[PDB]
Amino acid sequence: ALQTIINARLPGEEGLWQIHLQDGKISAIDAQSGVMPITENSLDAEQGLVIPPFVEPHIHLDTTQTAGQPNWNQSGTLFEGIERWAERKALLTHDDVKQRAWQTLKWQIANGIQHVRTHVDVSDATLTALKAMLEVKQEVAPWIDLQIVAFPQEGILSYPNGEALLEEALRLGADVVGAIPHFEFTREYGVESLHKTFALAQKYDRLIDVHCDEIDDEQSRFVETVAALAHHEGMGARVTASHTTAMHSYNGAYTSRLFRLLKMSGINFVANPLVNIHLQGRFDTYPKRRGITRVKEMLESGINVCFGHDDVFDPWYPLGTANMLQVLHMGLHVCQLMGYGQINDGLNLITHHSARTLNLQDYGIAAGNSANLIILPAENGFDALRRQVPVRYSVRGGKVIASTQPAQTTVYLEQPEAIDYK
Amino acid sequence: ALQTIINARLPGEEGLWQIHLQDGKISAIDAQSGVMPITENSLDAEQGLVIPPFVEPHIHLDTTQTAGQPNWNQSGTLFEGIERWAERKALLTHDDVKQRAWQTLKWQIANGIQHVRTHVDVSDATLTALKAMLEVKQEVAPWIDLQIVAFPQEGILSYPNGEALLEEALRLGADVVGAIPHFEFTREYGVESLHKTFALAQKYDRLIDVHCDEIDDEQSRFVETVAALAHHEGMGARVTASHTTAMHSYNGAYTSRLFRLLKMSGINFVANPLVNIHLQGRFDTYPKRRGITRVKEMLESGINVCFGHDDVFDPWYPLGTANMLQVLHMGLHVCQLMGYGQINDGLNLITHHSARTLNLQDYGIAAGNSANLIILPAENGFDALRRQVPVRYSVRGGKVIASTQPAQTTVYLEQPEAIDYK
Ligand SMILES: C[C@H](O)COCC(COC[C@@H](C)O)(COC[C@@H](C)O)COC[C@@H](C)O
Ligand SMILES: C[C@H](O)COCC(COC[C@@H](C)O)(COC[C@@H](C)O)COC[C@@H](C)O
Ligand SMILES: N[P@]1(=O)C=CNC(=O)N1
Ligand SMILES: N[P@]1(=O)C=CNC(=O)N1
Ligand SMILES: [Zn+2]
Ligand SMILES: [Zn+2]
Ligand SMILES: [Zn+2]
Ligand SMILES: [Zn+2]
Repeated sequence: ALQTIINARLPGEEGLWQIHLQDGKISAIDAQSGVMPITENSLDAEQGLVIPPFVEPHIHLDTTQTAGQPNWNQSGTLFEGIERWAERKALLTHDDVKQRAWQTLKWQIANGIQHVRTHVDVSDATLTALKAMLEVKQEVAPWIDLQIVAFPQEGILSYPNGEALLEEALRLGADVVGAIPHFEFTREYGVESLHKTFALAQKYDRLIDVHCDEIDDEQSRFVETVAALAHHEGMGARVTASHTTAMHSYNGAYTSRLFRLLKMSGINFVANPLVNIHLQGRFDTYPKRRGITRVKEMLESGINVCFGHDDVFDPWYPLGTANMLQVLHMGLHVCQLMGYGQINDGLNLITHHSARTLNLQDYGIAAGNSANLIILPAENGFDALRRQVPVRYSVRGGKVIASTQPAQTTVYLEQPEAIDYK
Repeated sequence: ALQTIINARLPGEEGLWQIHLQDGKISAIDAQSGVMPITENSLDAEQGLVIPPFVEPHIHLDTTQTAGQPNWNQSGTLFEGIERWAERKALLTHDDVKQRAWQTLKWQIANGIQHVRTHVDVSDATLTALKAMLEVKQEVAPWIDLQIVAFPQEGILSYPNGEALLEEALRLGADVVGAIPHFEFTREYGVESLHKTFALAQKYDRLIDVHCDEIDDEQSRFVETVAALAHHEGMGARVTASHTTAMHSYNGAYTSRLFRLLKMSGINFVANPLVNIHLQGRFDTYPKRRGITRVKEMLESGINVCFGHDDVFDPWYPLGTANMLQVLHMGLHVCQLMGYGQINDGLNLITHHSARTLNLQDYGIAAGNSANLIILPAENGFDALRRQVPVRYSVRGGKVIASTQPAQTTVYLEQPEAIDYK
């Protein structure tokens, strides 16, 4: 029964802090006069940084851990990835999906992630993975709040009974409506698919998260429809456009015009740096574009943007340990957000901005909130990112649900010396 | 009571000419045998060039003289200009609009302009500026024939009650229906907005003048809809596409295909060189595009194109004295219309071509026409343009309404010498 977290640093605050817990909530946050001694019912943050939990705003738990089954994505493209997945989707079972999803979820718990939005492919007359994931959501609830997106991987209009399958997924309980307009057979299907998506979200009162313009095509502008529909319906906060990698290739004048709408609409954006750097630029020879959306410009304009991992060992990404600091590291480099302050503030892109994207209400280190928080063995955001630190403790509802004993490195010179990389 | 203009040159004609006036009209035009002596009731053109009055086919009298109020357009872009104007539009009053409009109108009278088309922003639930401008039109009528365009600056579909406000502006008496399809939230709104514009123009029997593709976006092709709708309705002469700066960036094959429609449709084009050179190319680094529409090619194809000033000391242009020869000078340079004949014929782009754009019937130096004409202290169009001459006399209905006594320059060398720059 934890009553207190002691010796904690807080981003943008001086000195150490004590965090009081009561009935699974944060009751008070008080400055310390100095380093406090450990007491019973206290958790020692050891002068580490305390932040709300990491968020994964974009992952595919139904595809996770399937890379190479039955074939590998040779070209490393989005489009071959979808073909490889279709082969694997034909082999899906209820137990297979739950086993793989739980494998990745456990890594996420270990990595201080307590909020996860997973897309699940509902281009499947059996809805096997969707129904299994609805179960996983209930099973993992003590540790992770899981959102499920009904994601029509093969299109709403371009796949047999796609719209009916999408609606059935919502009826069954999916939290978010997805779409994939750039993968529809025609631009017209793409636009119409978004109208159907927004109509479904309003009918069932659900969130929207579109795989939007994930393609190096300067003519792929489905994002303007997503934002306009959100604005018309006054539902900006409930709407996310994921990827928008085509925006990397837009001319500047169109982008400037578009940004007015993006700001007015209030929609959210997700960039997925690990996967984007791998899948984008694949049709260039040299020079090769980076292919990540306009993260720097969005931040400058006060548009909410955040980072997801997207894929863990699957047809679209052969790596991953589901680590958000690793995602952030890649994102800061590729987006050239490399000023000291930008790097230090980077934690926001995998915490607060992502919580906003998921429309979370109970999130942040503040009195009255659930005691959901993590402790990093680092002095600040810059230090955590630079040293790629693990999560020392993850606390949920005032209980410890994960812990890492950090590695210990020693060099043997004229005498043994501990190395902290500081 | 002027009965005659004597000692006049006419474009493309030899020697001097006498212009007879009767009841505010031109009664006859007769060749002179030589220089005639001044007589009572005669106006001496002093061997200057006589042409019909200058026309301003595109200006914003509601925004004129507001640059820097309350803030400056820092980026020098169309899009920031609109944001700055929105701030100023919130401060508009009836007297403010009339005072500023009249300030610029007086400069125009002084500059030999007797026909003016002003756009007025009707994205305003109060229609303050539109109603004030309807009054100004009546007040200035003895000196300038003013056309008012109901211009939905913030979009027809993308602004609250935009369509109803646009229709109310026409009901109140606006001469021309405007639109701004490239500023609408989506391409679909852009296209639909033009359908609504043409429907309104047919319902009220009005002209159309669209701010069309004023953006460095090669995908901005609203001009083809404007031309197709005009062609379908058989109303080409009544339709104008302003700016079309995106055409500067089109590929050549599409442009060739498009030009067939532009010619068949018979619509008019306005280019605005002073403003276009300033606002366009702002999203390029280097090299930087010029950004003016395809004026040279239009002229080669017999498509009617003309030049406007667009803005005078406002959020989109920090300069101006409302001078059409200055506009022409910029246009000839940027469009590279720099052959001797092209420069000499340049006056057409600010007289006859513009009169056609405004659909004027009573215009030109010909017997039976109103005695509306101006006198330039120049030998021909080339001379007028090269020396940037003022207007010596402006005559309207056979009465002098403006006059300039030209500057006199002297250099003091071994003796005083007059300098005429010839
Ligand atoms: C390591 C990992 O991949 C497997 O863990 C087993 C697990 C068992 O689910 C129990 C459920 C809540 O009723 C989840 O992890 C353990 C619990 C305590 O969190 C999921 O196994 C999936 C099979 C049964 O298809
Ligand atoms: C210099 C300029 O900016 C102001 O001129 C005053 C002017 C007075 O209007 C009289 C009207 C026809 O009833 C127009 O110019 C004079 C006339 C003779 O042409 C316009 O003033 C606007 C105010 C009253 O909000
Ligand atoms: N890269 P990603 O987000 C993963 C799976 N399917 C997609 O279409 N895109
Ligand atoms: N440059 P301009 O013609 C002037 C005002 N408003 C516009 O949208 N364009
Ligand atoms: Zn089951
Ligand atoms: Zn995805
Ligand atoms: Zn009034
Ligand atoms: Zn204009």
